[PDB]
Amino acid sequence: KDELEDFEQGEKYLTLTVSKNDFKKMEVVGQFNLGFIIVTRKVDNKYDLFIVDQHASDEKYNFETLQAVTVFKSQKLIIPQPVELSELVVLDNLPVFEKNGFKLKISRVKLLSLPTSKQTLFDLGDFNELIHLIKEDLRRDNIRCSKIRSMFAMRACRSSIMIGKPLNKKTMTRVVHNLSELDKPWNCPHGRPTMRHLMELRDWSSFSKDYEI
Amino acid sequence: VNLTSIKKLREKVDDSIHRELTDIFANLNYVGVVDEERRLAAIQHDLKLFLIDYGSVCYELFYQIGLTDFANFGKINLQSTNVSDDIVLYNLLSEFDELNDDASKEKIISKIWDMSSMLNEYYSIELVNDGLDNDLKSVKLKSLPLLLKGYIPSLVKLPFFIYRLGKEVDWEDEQECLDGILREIALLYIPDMVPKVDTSDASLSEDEKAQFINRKEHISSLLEHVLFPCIKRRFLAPRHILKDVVEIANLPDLYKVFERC
Ligand SMILES: [Zn+2]
Ligand SMILES: [Zn+2]
Repeated sequence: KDELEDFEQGEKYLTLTVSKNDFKKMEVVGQFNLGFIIVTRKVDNKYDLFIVDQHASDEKYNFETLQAVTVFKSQKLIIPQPVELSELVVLDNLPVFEKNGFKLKISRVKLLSLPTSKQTLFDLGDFNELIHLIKEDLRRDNIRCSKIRSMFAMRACRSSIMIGKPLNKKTMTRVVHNLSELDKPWNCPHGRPTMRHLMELRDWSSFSKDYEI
Repeated sequence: VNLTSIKKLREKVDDSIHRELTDIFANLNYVGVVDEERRLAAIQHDLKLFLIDYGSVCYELFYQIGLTDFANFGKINLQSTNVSDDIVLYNLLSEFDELNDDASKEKIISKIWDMSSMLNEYYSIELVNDGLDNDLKSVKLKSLPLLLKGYIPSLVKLPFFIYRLGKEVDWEDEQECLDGILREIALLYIPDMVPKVDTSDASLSEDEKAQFINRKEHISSLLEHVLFPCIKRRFLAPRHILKDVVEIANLPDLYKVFERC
């Protein structure tokens, strides 16, 4: 349990040391143990090495892409169902319901479509969960009910770069730079770290005999 | 080689060999270049990630190759049909403002030139004279030793090579002279220091960018395809190099933070 402080200080360091732009300026050193991307970051006079998990970082990107763009498939209801709220202005302002497979007809709410999957059941408790999830929220357009969120987390995990997969500079570069598009992408959807600071390259007086007279 | 001197230098290398550090290079798994300026490369050995100073390693590597192939080197023929591309020693020494007189540059070229028969025979460092024999200002470098197949060293450090051959080599002592030349060849052979250039700076020219990118690529390719495979196959690590190899990460520690989904 007490070992988790070393994990916390790593994510704490990242929030301060790494900005959205910092990722766009990172350079790929190479692949380490077929599972990590070693990167350099020199800005401004500061120079650091970071270690990136090829799977978790690729996954955090694919996941956040699914969360923002995907329109979930719905079941067109045979007889529409009404609902009472108060909270009524949250539904009558957001097309986050349409993205989550909730097609509506605008106190007086009308449910036209409910989301559907061949591996799970959807109900009104999921519609109300999404109604309360907006209350928490920050950007609200990428908000998803836990059932959908979990399915996207699996889609991302299955489609993302596997650990043990040899990668070329081009792919590794895209994986790291893609992180500049996300907000504080320190963890994958399952809570695993995407990256960590390795070391600062401050004072290394390397061999120079060849330029000395 | 018939020489008593080369054997003393080979024994001196044998006495400095670090068994454990040699095993690290023998089984290296090349990761990549970290700094082209400071010349840091990253390698994996078993469960560890190391930061290596390849300036220091290539120095000992080329020194060791020089020691092994002494008097039996192939040649890098430096001359083309373009006479204007010739390497004039006087022209190289002109990079040194402290050699403020023709005579001081001529002093260095004179020693080098009188020793041209052995520089050619033993080292494959061939010097020619285009005009009259006594014209030091027309002394030219026609060939250099070919230490590694697939490798042609950068000639940016040629001024230093000539200046140090003319001023640092102790021509008077057979052993010190021989060691000194092999050291100069090894120093010239180390891949260049490539200073960092800011690709985000709109203030810097378009032509200076793709040129840094080309130098950055040329070294990454050189280290990966020519140098590290040679290092991995024959490098004997002297103990004075332990300061140049540094452990930066270990898989057991990394696998306590980075975990499966
Ligand atoms: Zn995963
Ligand atoms: Zn995950």
